[PDB]
Amino acid sequence: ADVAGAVIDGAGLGFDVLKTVLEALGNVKRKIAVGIDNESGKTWTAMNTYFRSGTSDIVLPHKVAHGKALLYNGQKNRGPVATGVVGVIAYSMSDGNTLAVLFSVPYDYNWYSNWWNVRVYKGQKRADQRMYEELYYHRSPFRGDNGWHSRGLGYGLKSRGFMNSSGHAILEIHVTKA
Amino acid sequence: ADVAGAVIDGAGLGFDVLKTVLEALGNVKRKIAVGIDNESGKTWTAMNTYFRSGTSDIVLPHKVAHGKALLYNGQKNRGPVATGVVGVIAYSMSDGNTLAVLFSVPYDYNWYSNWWNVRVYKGQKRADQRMYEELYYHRSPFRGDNGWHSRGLGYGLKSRGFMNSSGHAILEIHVTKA
Amino acid sequence: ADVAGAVIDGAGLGFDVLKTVLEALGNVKRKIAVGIDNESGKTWTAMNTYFRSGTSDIVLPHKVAHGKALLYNGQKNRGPVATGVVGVIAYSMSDGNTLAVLFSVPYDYNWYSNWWNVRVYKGQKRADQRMYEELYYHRSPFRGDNGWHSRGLGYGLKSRGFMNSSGHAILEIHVTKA
Amino acid sequence: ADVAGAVIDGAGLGFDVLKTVLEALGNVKRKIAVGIDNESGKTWTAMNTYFRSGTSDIVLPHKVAHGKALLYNGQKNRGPVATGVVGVIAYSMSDGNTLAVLFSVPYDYNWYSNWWNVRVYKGQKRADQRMYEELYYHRSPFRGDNGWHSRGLGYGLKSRGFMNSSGHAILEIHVTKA
Amino acid sequence: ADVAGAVIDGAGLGFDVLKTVLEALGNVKRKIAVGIDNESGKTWTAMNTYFRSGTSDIVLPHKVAHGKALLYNGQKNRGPVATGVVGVIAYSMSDGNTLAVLFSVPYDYNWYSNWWNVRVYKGQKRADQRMYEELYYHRSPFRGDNGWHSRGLGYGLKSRGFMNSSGHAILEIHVTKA
Amino acid sequence: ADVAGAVIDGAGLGFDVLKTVLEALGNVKRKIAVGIDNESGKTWTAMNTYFRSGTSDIVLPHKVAHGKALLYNGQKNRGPVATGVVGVIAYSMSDGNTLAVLFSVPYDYNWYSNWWNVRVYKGQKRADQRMYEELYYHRSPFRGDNGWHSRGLGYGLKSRGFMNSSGHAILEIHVTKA
Amino acid sequence: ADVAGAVIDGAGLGFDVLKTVLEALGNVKRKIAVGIDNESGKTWTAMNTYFRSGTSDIVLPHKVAHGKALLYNGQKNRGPVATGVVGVIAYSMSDGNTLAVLFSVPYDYNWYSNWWNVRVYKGQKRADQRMYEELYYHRSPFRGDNGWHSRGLGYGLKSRGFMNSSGHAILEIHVTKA
Amino acid sequence: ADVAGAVIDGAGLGFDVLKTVLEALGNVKRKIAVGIDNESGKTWTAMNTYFRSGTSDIVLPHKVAHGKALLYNGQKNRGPVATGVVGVIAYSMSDGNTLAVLFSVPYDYNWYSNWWNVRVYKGQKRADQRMYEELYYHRSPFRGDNGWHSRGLGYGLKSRGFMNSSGHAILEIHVTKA
Repeated sequence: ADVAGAVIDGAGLGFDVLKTVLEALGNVKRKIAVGIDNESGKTWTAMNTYFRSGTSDIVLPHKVAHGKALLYNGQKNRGPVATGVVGVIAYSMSDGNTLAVLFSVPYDYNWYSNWWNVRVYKGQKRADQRMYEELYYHRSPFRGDNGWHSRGLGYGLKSRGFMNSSGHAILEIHVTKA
Repeated sequence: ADVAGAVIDGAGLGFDVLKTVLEALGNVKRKIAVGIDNESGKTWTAMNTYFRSGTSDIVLPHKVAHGKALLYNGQKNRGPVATGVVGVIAYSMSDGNTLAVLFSVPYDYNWYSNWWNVRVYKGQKRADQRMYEELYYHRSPFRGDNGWHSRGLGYGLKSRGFMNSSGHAILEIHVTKA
Repeated sequence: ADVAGAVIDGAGLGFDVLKTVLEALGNVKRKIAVGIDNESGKTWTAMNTYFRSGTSDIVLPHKVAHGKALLYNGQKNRGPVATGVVGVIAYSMSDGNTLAVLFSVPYDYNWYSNWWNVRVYKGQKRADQRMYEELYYHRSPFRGDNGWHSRGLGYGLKSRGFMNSSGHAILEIHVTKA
Repeated sequence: ADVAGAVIDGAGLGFDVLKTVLEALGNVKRKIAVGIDNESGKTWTAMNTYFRSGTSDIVLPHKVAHGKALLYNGQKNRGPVATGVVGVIAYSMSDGNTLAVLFSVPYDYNWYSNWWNVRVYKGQKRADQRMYEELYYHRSPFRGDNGWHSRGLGYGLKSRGFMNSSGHAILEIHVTKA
Repeated sequence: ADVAGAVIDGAGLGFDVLKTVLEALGNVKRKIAVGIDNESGKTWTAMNTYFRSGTSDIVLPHKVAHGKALLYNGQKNRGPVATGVVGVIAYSMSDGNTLAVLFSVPYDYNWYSNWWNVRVYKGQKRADQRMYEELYYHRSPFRGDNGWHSRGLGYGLKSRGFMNSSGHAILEIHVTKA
Repeated sequence: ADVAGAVIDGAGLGFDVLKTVLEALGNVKRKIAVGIDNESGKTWTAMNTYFRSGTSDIVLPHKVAHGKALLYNGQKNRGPVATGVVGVIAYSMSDGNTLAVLFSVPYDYNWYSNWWNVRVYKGQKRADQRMYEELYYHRSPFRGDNGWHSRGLGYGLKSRGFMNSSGHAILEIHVTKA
Repeated sequence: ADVAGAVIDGAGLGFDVLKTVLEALGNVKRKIAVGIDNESGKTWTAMNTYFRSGTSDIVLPHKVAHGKALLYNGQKNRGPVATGVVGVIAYSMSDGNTLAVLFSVPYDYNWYSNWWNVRVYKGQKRADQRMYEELYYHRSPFRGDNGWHSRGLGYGLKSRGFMNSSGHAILEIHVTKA
Repeated sequence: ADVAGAVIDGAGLGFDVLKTVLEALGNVKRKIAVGIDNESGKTWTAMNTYFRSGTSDIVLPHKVAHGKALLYNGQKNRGPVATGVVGVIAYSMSDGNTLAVLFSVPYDYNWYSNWWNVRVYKGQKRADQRMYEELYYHRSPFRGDNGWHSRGLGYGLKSRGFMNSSGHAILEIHVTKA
């Protein structure tokens, strides 16, 4: 019929529009490269990385000795999903405390920005949703604003970090004795 | 006729939709890379790898001496099938016991997660569906949550492992004397 | 006419469907890589490879001395045919007996699996359909199940082999003195 | 209907036009490469880079010693947005003052040109919107007109710089003792 | 008209079908690689290669000394023709006799197989249709069945050859003193 | 409607024509490579390059010592604009005078040709529109006619240059003591 | 109109058919590679190559000394023309005579074959149409039949040559003292 | 309307035909490579190259010393124009005379052939249209007929040259003392 033919043409147009929209959604790239230098005078032992958003394809390096650096990366989930890569990295230190690092590379830059944070926790604490919420909402995170930021960590330690503002994020932190 | 022409147009649209759906289903990647370090003090002899889901394209290495590592990988079946790569690797140890390792990289992440497990069985036991069910449902598997996990294996052995959370899974285990 | 135009549209749709189906049938890959180690203490002289299904593009190596290995491969027939690569390799040994090796990589995995077998025949026997049927139906073949299998061959010889379960099959056999 | 078919055809034409327009808007390239030579006799420590428009994918180098150079680059935001890369780089100098550098590579060359500026601020001042507005509107910026420009900076320093006029901008500055 | 439009549509469909058929016919590959080892104790001088089907792109090597090998190849005619590569290679030997070698790689494997033959002719005889017919129909050719075959040639010589069964044919012969 | 359908077909045809025309306009290449040898006995210091048409992607080299050469290039603006690359290069000399070099590579060769000129100005004069007009209209420029041209520059200097006639222009000038 | 629309559809179909036919005609390859060894004891000086059909892209080597070889090639005319590469090569010898070599690689193998000829002419004679006709029709040319042919040339010289039968022709000739 | 729809279809067909015709016209290649060996005993200084048709992308080398060679090339104008590359190269010699070389590689081989000429002019004469007309119409040019040609130049010089007959023309000349 003429009605049926119009329906098929409309459905074909909708199919092409849907394919284009899904391809566009799936081509957004959000990834994070993390580099942390250990000058704290103690060895770091990896515990876990809690991903609020996104995932990683590699192993979190088990040991970071003093004078060495941590290399890690992650990215958003494969496919046409509108989420970024957000998470916290937790490392156990020889003193018995935990070094926690937040990163946040959002999908939607109309509402969100890049954020990062560094904090030392007393005792051995694995990264989870509660730790991420603390570091993102209550512990004064740093904006990924192409700037350098310094802050004392307590426990005779201090941090100095940098994060850019684009969706190809890179986070670089130096942990040194205060 | 006009009815016949509409039928042919609808069939053509359905053909295009089916081709796109099959291509999307067949482009999902689920693979596992396994690396196990042998520091147990004994030689491991391969028995078999039971695949609940998926397959492998390579040989399970026959021997893993003390101080050496096991390299192995697998992936989901070729084609537009909605299954992952799930299985158990069994190795015979010089003491007469079996080292069994579980991996699970599901196709559908709406309902499933990455899981892994390590266990030592008394005697020589080949990997099968029963062993997989034990390791996956009853022996407290570890989640592939980008975290490090440790557990005593018995028989004077202990394990320490890591697995990420993405569909390009990597599993790394260290078996050492306890 | 309107009837004639509908016929031409239907024939064009059928032509596209046929092209897609033939391309899909022709893209299925079934191949076998065979590696056999000779530690039997005697020299192997190639007789023939009987292909129940499929073919090979290379020469069957004429001699395999003790301490050396056989490299051979085959694959299914070119084109959109729904057959695999199935055959038996026969080598003459210095004692006057025949070493026969079965491989089977089927096209349809809904009904068939990978199979392999190793057997020593008295006298010089070339691989044919009867030998293939013996090795596949009556001599207890091993499943290509990503596992290691051992069996005494008689005549002071033993075999140990491995075959994976995918359509990119690899078969590895070690023939040693018992 | 005939009205409905016309609507679907018009919508398809509009869809093609929209795709072409978005692809054209997204193919415009605006990037800046900055190189600043330090011959001032003092060490420069990076503070931040404020981006009025655009972003960067790399780290602002933390230190620039005397006799060394600064390498930095940026570009406009990914996607079909009609903005360029505009910003200010601020470095802290050993005397306690700030070296501020402006770059401006606009999207729309019908109305804007390439601009740059160099200025020394008393005290440690991070780059922000106010600093950018000062350098761009009130401190006599130099045009990116493929010409060399020199100006005394005060504090016993002078600058000499060059910037081309295209959308693949390169800015080169030499800061020397006056 | 409506009749004329239907004719043009049918002709276009037939044109597409014809292009697909010709492309399929022209993508069939039939080639032969010949290697003959000379251990006869005499020098071979090339006479000619008669091609019943197909052709060659290279020169038939003029001399093959004792302890050396002959390299030669051929293939079916370019274009969408349904013929293979079939022919006879004739070499003159130092004793005044002719070494004749048959190869046959058919286009249609529904009806034909790979065949080869080796024979020594008294006197100097150039390869022609009669020689090909003798070798193919009356001199008991060997099947290209992935097997090794041996036969005494007379004149104190013997041959041992191998040919696979696929359209990428390879023929390997060793001519030695009997 | 039938009128509305015709309008949409006409608009689609016009869209395709516009895309082809814009692509053709944007594929015209006009670029200039400038090489000037300094044998004048004095050092050249770059002032600026005034572009009447086109732009450059590189830095104008700040110094050209005696016995060295100047490498510079430019090209027309990116996109489907119908303009070439036309400009004047000005260098300050050690004697206090200015060496000015004109190049002109037009977009439209139906009306314009390649032109170049070399002149020495008294005092330090930056290249601008007035200098370009002098060199192009009033100072007898040389045609880019694949020929060599010589002219005394005054101030004890002479020039010898060459320019080809194509849209991939190259200008080579030697400035020597007269 | 309906008549006018049918005419436009027919013209479009004819346009596609013409494009396919021209592309097919232009994809036929006919080329010749000539190699001639000079063992005549005298130096060869090139005169010319007369092309009855086709052309060459290279220089005919001016000198061929004794103990050296001639490398030359040609091919059919570019474009969809149905002609091959046919010609005669003429070289002047130190004795005052001309060495003439014919080659013929036709476009249409339904009616023509590959032919070649070698002849020595008294005096210095340049290759032309008459010489080509002599060598092709009256001087008993050799068929390019994948065979070796020998013939005395007179003047204390003899020739031995080979030519294959395909459209990628190669001609190899050895001119030696008789 | 039906008339308007037919007009739009005819215009679209004409657009496709025009695009194909322009692409075909623009794919014709006509280029010349010139190599002249200087054994005249004097230095050659480049004057210019007058292009009757076509252009060059490189510099005419300023000096050619005795015992050296001239490398030069040219080609037809970019775009779908039906012209070749035709011109004259003029070099000033140490004796005060001019060496003039003609090349002509036409676009239309239905009516024109490759031509070349070499001549020595008394005094210093730049190549122009009159010189080209002399060399092409009145000074007996040589055909680019894949042959070697020699001619005394006067002034104690002689020339020997070669030019092929295809659109990828190469001209090689040797100028030696007579």
